[PDB]
Amino acid sequence: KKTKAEVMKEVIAKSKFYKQERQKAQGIMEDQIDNLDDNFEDVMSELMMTDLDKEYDIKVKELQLDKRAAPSDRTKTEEEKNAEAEEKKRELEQQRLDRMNGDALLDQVKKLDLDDHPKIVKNIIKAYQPKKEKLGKFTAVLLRHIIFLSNQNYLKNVQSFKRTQNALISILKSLSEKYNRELSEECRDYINEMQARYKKNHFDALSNGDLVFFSIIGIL
Amino acid sequence: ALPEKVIKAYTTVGSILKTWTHGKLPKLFKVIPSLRNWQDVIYVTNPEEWSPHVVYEATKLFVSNLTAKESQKFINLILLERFRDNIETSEDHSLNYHIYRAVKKSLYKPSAFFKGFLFPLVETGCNVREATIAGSVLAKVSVPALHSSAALSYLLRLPFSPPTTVFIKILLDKKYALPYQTVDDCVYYFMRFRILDGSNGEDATRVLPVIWHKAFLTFAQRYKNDITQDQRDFLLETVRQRGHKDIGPEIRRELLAGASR
RNA sequence: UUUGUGGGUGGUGGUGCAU
Repeated sequence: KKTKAEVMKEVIAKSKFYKQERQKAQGIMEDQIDNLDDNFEDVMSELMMTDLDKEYDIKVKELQLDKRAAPSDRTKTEEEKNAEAEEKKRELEQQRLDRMNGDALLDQVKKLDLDDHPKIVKNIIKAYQPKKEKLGKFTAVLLRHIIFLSNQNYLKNVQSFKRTQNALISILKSLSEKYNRELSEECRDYINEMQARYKKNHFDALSNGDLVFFSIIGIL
Repeated sequence: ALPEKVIKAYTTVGSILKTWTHGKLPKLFKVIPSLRNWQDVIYVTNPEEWSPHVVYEATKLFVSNLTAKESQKFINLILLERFRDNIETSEDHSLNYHIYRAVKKSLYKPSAFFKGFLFPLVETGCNVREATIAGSVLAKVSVPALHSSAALSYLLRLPFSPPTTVFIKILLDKKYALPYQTVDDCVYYFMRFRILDGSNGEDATRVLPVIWHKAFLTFAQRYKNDITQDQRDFLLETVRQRGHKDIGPEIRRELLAGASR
């Protein structure tokens, strides 16, 4: 009887909602069919026609004249950021263990300049660019040109060869940890090109540039 | 003394959009934005007794279709009456989220929100509950930054009230652009707040609670680059004569270690 | 108002208890 009662209650509910919504539907449609057009025509036969807003307009003009921004969220505690970073290092450790177990355009611009400051020219080019696809394509032809110059000369000494190459390599690091797929397909078809060159001639296409290609990929 | 057909039709569509809480809208009400005489129309419909979904769809209609000053008069009358109506009808002072949505559409329409609702509310003195409500709406939804900083400048020019300082806390934490003329307005507010060691004042000496303290913290926090250096050491004097217990020295560090334009 | 590029996320929270 209790279960039947609850069901009777729901029946009463559905009945009430259906009948009332029907009534509202009938009335709304009736007015919408007659009194609607009536009211529209007759009210149209009729008619119907500052410090705050002044300050609003004035300060909007002011805003257009002088927008200014500098984002700054709440600073972070020493132990807070340090432990978050230590934990991020732990997460990296875990991911590593789990993984362990289971061109001519660039050439023309840069050689038109000068290598010993084309480090700076390229960094600037990248700065301008970083202020997606621009970045990726330039990074690819950058690694190409790195191989190129390192296979072009070994005249400079520890003072001007090492510094250029190592600052470039730091740029390589950061661009790698941001974009990688362009680098990946670059180096994949790079293996293709160098294996085809080996098959053409085994030793007449291998050099310090391809050796340092091995080196940079192995540390990247 | 209007025609009886307008009278009957608009009061009966008023009862129709009283009995409405679900469904669709009339041919009359969707040709109302095809006309001009909305004040007379809705004053014969007697708007202030409808349903939350009904005020929802009326606001959706007028914000989607109409323009600035019509939105001003409509939003002032209708939304102020319905906003006060909903809050003081709810015993724990809660607003229906469909009327909150009406407020959201009022923000979304460009010159509809400050001309219609918020500023006559500041004149008519809402309670701190309604102040916090409209502040949460202003947090979630965003108008053009020009209009938002305009609301900032005019509320800092208008006198102090607890809704005034709660709203200005909401804007300064909403983190839009602060022009140097606007920081003229804001530090003018602040020099009518501080102590004038010859003509003192009620706004210059009265009691100023902790939400205003959070507002002072976010002002000197985000906006230290637009306060000119006279405004900087004036904020120094302000915070030293009216400091706080744990917010104040944070304001002082932000204030001195801020460089500006 | 939207788009090309970076990004905020728990409380229109329940909640005892003492004033």
